[PDB]
Amino acid sequence: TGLLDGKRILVSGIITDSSIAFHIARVAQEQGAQLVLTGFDRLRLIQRITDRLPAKAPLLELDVQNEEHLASLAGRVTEAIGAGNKLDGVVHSIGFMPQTGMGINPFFDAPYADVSKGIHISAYSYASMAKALLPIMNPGGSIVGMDFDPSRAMPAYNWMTVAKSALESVNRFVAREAGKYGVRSNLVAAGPIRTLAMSAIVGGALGEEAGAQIQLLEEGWDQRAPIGWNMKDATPVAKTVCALLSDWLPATTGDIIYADGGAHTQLL
Amino acid sequence: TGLLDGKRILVSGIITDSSIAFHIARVAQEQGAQLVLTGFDRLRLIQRITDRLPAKAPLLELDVQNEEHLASLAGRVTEAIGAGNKLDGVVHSIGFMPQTGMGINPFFDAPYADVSKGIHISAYSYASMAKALLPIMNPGGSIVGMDFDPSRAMPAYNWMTVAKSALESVNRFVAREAGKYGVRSNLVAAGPIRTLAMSAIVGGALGEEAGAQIQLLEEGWDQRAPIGWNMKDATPVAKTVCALLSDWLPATTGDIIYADGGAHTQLL
Amino acid sequence: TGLLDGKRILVSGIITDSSIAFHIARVAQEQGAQLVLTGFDRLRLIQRITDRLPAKAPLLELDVQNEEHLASLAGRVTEAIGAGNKLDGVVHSIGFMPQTGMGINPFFDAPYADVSKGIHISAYSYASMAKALLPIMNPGGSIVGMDFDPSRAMPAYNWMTVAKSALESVNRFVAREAGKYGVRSNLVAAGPIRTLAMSAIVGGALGEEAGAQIQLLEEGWDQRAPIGWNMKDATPVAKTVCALLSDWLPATTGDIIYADGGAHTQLL
Amino acid sequence: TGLLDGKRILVSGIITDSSIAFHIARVAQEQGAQLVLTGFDRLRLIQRITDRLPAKAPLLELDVQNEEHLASLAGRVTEAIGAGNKLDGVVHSIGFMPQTGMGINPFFDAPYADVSKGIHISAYSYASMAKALLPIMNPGGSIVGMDFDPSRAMPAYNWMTVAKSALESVNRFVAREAGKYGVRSNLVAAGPIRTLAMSAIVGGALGEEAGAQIQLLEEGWDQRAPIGWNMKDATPVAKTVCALLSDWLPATTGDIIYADGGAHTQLL
Ligand SMILES: NC(=O)c1ccc[n+]([C@@H]2O[C@H](COP(=O)([O-])OP(=O)(O)OC[C@H]3O[C@@H](n4cnc5c(N)ncnc54)[C@H](O)[C@@H]3O)[C@@H](O)[C@H]2O)c1
Ligand SMILES: NC(=O)c1ccc[n+]([C@@H]2O[C@H](COP(=O)([O-])OP(=O)(O)OC[C@H]3O[C@@H](n4cnc5c(N)ncnc54)[C@H](O)[C@@H]3O)[C@@H](O)[C@H]2O)c1
Ligand SMILES: NC(=O)c1ccc[n+]([C@@H]2O[C@H](COP(=O)([O-])OP(=O)(O)OC[C@H]3O[C@@H](n4cnc5c(N)ncnc54)[C@H](O)[C@@H]3O)[C@@H](O)[C@H]2O)c1
Ligand SMILES: NC(=O)c1ccc[n+]([C@@H]2O[C@H](COP(=O)([O-])OP(=O)(O)OC[C@H]3O[C@@H](n4cnc5c(N)ncnc54)[C@H](O)[C@@H]3O)[C@@H](O)[C@H]2O)c1
Ligand SMILES: Cc1csc([C@](C)(O)c2nnc(Nc3ccn(Cc4c(F)cccc4F)n3)s2)n1
Ligand SMILES: Cc1csc([C@](C)(O)c2nnc(Nc3ccn(Cc4c(F)cccc4F)n3)s2)n1
Ligand SMILES: Cc1csc([C@](C)(O)c2nnc(Nc3ccn(Cc4c(F)cccc4F)n3)s2)n1
Ligand SMILES: Cc1csc([C@](C)(O)c2nnc(Nc3ccn(Cc4c(F)cccc4F)n3)s2)n1
Ligand code: NA
Ligand code: NA
Repeated sequence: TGLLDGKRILVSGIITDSSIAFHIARVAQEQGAQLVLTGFDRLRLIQRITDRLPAKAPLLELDVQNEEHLASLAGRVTEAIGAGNKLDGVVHSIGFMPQTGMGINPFFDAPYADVSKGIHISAYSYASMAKALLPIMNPGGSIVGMDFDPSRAMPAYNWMTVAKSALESVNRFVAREAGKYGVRSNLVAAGPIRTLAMSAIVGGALGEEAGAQIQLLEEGWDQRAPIGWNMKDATPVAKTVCALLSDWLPATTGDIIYADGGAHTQLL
Repeated sequence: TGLLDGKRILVSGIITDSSIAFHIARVAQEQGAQLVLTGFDRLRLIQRITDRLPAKAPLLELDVQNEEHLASLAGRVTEAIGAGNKLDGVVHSIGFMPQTGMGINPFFDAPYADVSKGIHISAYSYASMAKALLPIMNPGGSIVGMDFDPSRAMPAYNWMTVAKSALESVNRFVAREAGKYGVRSNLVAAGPIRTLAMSAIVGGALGEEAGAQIQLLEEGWDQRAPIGWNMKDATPVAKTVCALLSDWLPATTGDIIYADGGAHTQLL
Repeated sequence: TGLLDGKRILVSGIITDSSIAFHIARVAQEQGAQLVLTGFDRLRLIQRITDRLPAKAPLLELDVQNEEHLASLAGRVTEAIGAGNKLDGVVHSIGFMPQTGMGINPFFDAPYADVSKGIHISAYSYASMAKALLPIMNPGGSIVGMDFDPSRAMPAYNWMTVAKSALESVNRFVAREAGKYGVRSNLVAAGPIRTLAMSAIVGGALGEEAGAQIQLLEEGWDQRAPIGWNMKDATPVAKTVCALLSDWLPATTGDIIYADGGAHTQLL
Repeated sequence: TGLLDGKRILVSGIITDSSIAFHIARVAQEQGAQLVLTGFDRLRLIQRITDRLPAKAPLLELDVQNEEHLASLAGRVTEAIGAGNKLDGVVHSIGFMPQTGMGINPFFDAPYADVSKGIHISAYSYASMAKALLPIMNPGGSIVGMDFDPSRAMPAYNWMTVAKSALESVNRFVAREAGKYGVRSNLVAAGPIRTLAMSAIVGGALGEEAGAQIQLLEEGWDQRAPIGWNMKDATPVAKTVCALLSDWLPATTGDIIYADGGAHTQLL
């Protein structure tokens, strides 16, 4: 029997097979979950990518900044899962911060229009997806979002760290609302993962200094982590999301679970 | 001798004599500081209010959402303090969250345009003011912002709590930039204060439930505070800001000082 | 298939069928784990209680304050599980604070001899058990301890809260040592549970005031928990421990998982 | 006028002129405080050291593990300050952890007798001095203890980090008790300071590895600190204690003020 047997789970955030959501989606399918997938912009590309998952799943378009996509979401999910059925899980694996607010651009040089777009996609949309999906979720259900520990400041992350701090606060309010439906809301704070944006910065796309800074963060993370940290392996992160989606953490809500090799609990 | 003798300090946030900034400005002046004041919108009203302070101080217009006011700020401050002079301190006592994002309106019913405006004024502007003023600040200088503990969710505060969570993260990045100038950046987390907006909610402006919830927050705050908490007295908060503006906390930066009667350290 | 199929798990802390450890042991067994149980003092009583579990399990004597019991632990466990076999998990569900240090006695009136005994059993023993068992634990293994959120002070808990603060720090160092063996170390922060000591205080054993204070803590806990909190149900806590014992949280170490209905994330 | 003008302050923890308490005592005297000093064991040595302070002050013997020294403390202080007078400040700058629980000895190899002595001196004694001195403290008074951030584990510190975690919890309970007297209780979390024990470990007294670990911690601290960190300068730490002893932080209790150059707010 699978960890997610009989559970209907919506998974957002798939762009490539390197996406954390792809690995969440693959592990949930191996664990017997029935998926509904959401994608943004490059729908032709994600269709080809989602065809690489172990099982077939409906693919729905969802731009979190689009009010019409959100207003129709619940109805579109119902048509995909069939009338009389509700979701048991929701995975928010969405984030974006323009290069003006994250990378090499000075912290003070990020224009608010760009910071605002980043906070809309990365923090406010966790509340927006919860508003749209809670009326179609079963009691005992679970909403999971992806977090990057923003308790301490660090180089390059800049406005993304601010957006993550806003997301942590949003998660605590979403828990109050979701609790009325018997639904839990939690964040998984993952260690750094070699996704396309991460591979670009380490590889030198943002220059020598930025690459050296992220390489130092990765090296230090693995050193600090009592059990080590492998940036090239999204599996432990995907497994943690599936633990939260299961019925095995039923008294955890408005919380953060750290899937970071324990690096945040160690100074040196 | 005064705690702030010979120091040039910019104080933003004065609207009425109930404003936390008014009490900070009054305590700073009693302590021998030379002030520069900034005000938004009702300049005629704030001129009459600033005439009630113990000493005369220049009043400059500053709308934090206005890029032209920001771009000219340093130049306008220099003309008020005199050429060759720099500020030893900056007080950010600015906050705003539309009623759609704070109050009786459900957490999910706040439109992003309103949330975005609130975060711009309440969080991003701490960075925007630091960007404008750091080139005109002396080493040993101090930037102080006002916060309301957002570590745990609570009724009615809603998107303001999300804005305060974003501000705490902003302060940690401001500290990195300000450190290059030998300047400290900190937040003062005050307990609830009976300012105009607070007096309105307790008084019943937002209805029976909202008034009851805020009364319960206040009552509980005073109960958990080992030294109690007087919501009608802004002096202990003003004194704490002045301590951070002084040379008496010289190794504290990117941090939060709680002027809350110790309420946050107690469960019951 | 069970969540804990094929895993050998040591479970300490059983005294009655109300013990949190009893519910952890019962859930682990339903999930296909092979248990080794440890008990203190009343072995005849605990044998009768352990006979009430779904499956038979060896019972070993372990007084954590007894260096001879500690020195022989690994050898005695090996004889119970069979030569060539190792443990996949350890559950530390042990705690004690004399009434001078927890209850109605003023915080200042607890003698150090009593405080010291409480910290030995409640905090130091987590490290002492990890020292004794790590040489007989498999890579991928898990050590779990029971905690009660000590981040904020509260009435009556007194020196137990100080012991829990020490335990949280111990867990972070245990993680460093356990990481060398590929073993994770975590704490489960449970909400209040109606165990024998808890039922006594609520029931009036320590007088009118102490009973009223604990009733107020319980009532408030259920109020702040977005998903509520049932003090008479240890199952959600037992399930959370089993999640940490499983392979489903493999990148979490030196950490705390809150099985508290989300109460700690909410102010009111 | 001085920051501590007219204030009677008890300062414990002077052993050499490198002691953090020596610098607290020197700064408080420059700020016009009237001191009462306490010393342990080497009274002849501390007399010669205390003679190097800017002003004369009574020296009282105080071993925190000695019940008779604590029972007579208040009476002995009254005789030194004169009948009819009370203290306005108390500085706890005491700490000890045997080499078995801090340094090169493995974390698991510290015997409880040694850990217990370390917790008695470093954590329990903060409560013991508060019990003895609160009946002779004025309203508006302040108790300050020295802390080393124990939120994250680190090499060598070992059981001292555990004792500091216990101290942080003790401080929160002492605040509840002190609040009944109108007295605040806070901790100052200092960055690393080149005291005799610190100079010995960096210098190589505990071997090559331990020296390299502490040198790395110091180097990293200064790097992480937005305003830098000078381990050879206790003045910023002494100034922070004097800020807490003053009337300038009157609504802060059961709290921690970080005098660490802001290093704890930055990851890298
Ligand atoms: N090191 C890391 O990669 C790292 C670390 C911790 C947490 N996280 C978080 O995990 C999540 C997934 O990130 P990832 O690394 O897999 O990156 P990714 O690029 O693979 O996924 C991010 C996704 O956000 C989607 N998205 C962006 N704007 C959108 C919009 N307007 N509407 C809908 N979807 C939109 C993109 O299409 C993409 O699928 C993010 O929230 C990220 O911040 C990442
Ligand atoms: N209980 C409380 O009142 C409480 C508690 C903790 C922290 N705080 C924080 O303290 C600060 C001051 O609040 P207050 O209670 O004195 O309220 P206030 O209304 O007296 O002051 C808030 C100020 O923000 C200014 N402001 C708003 N929009 C602006 C803009 N675009 N440009 C520049 N200034 C603008 C207003 O003119 C006003 O002077 C805020 O950051 C608030 O969040 C308040
Ligand atoms: N509300 C609560 O009950 C609550 C809340 C959160 C966490 N916890 C923690 O959970 C754990 C289990 O508590 P419980 O509520 O099940 O109580 P319990 O009394 O049922 O179990 C505590 C156990 O500690 C054992 N113990 C005491 N001294 C010992 C010694 N010297 N050697 C070995 N074992 C010894 C006792 O025999 C008993 O089995 C403790 O660590 C407790 O602090 C309890
Ligand atoms: N890097 C550091 O040095 C560092 C960093 C942060 C915090 N602190 C803390 O600051 C405080 C002062 O430390 P320090 O560095 O000045 O060291 P220190 O050696 O100069 O002072 C420690 C003092 O504790 C006293 N003491 C020990 N046992 C005692 C007993 N039984 N009774 C009474 N007094 C006793 C000693 O006599 C000594 O005066 C300690 O609590 C320490 O942990 C130190
Ligand atoms: C927390 C995190 C790490 S990578 C990630 C997402 C969802 O892939 C991103 N969303 N928006 C991003 N924008 C930018 C702009 C520049 N980058 C590269 C970059 C990184 F990928 C990581 C750190 C710094 C950095 F500059 N990434 S990266 N989120
Ligand atoms: C942290 C805080 C408390 S009062 C405050 C400011 C600066 O006065 C505000 N800035 N924007 C505000 N917007 C609104 C909307 C509704 N209110 C009233 C209100 C309160 F004043 C306090 C709590 C809840 C609440 F609804 N306040 S109030 N900020
Ligand atoms: C954290 C916690 C809650 S109940 C618990 C244990 C393992 O049952 C205890 N271990 N030692 C205990 N000692 C005492 C002394 C007095 N009590 C009763 C009591 C409680 F059970 C709970 C809160 C306060 C209180 F006074 N409990 S209770 N530990
Ligand atoms: C927090 C801190 C740093 S130095 C300090 C005190 C009060 O001077 C100490 N109290 N007891 C101490 N015992 C030991 C045993 C060995 N040392 C040297 C040493 C250090 F001084 C610092 C880190 C590790 C280390 F091994 N120190 S050091 N407390
Ligand atoms: Na109170
Ligand atoms: Na509730």
